[PDB]
Amino acid sequence: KWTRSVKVPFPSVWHRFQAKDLTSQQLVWYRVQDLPEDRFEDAIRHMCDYFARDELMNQAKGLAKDLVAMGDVVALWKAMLPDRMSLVCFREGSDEIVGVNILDVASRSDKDNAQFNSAIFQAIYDTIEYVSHQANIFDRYNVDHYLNAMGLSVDPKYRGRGIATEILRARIPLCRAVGLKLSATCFTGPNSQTAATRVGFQEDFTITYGELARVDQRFNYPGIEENFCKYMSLRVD
Repeated sequence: KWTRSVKVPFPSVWHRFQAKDLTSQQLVWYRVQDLPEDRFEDAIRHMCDYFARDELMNQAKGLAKDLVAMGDVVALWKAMLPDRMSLVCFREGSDEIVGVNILDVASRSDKDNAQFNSAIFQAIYDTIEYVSHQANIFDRYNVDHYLNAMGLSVDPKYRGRGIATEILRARIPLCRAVGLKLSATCFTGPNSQTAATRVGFQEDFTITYGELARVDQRFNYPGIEENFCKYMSLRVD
């Protein structure tokens, strides 16, 4: 089982960038860094407040109003956080979470047969897993591990600033530091796909939610049937 070495500084700052401040025409500095343990719950809440509400698949399934499905995704995130790989964005001058990306390491031996309480999250999970399996990352790149993710959340009052892009860009030094060659992720909506593209991720596999529903009845996403679900990969180093 892959583990992050304790010799890598923690928490480390991985990336810094300038973007529009909350109000003005003025730039300000932001950073992307390791998520400190004492901000774990804050991160979880941020994920519930925004990502759960706004991301395409979740919205199409009504996830944010469903307590059992929310309990599923939160259980998952909470299992992932102790790997110490998750990333958070702060604006210089403020301790408030701007964005967060819950990350872990996918390994060749993983069965990914996770079982959840809600039909809703089981369907989301199994959909991503189907897409991941079609992506065939381990054999395609001849690797045993890659940096994966289960959601990138950005506070709406900071959107339009390129924050998602920069949070993804931070994967590059993080992977170099922990010795991973590759990150891959299922990007579920148009702007997240745009962000990943701008960082240099390549499309591994793409398929509409309509087509996914033709693959398996459970993979039904009311209202986003023509949108694409894309597995995308980035070689670092």
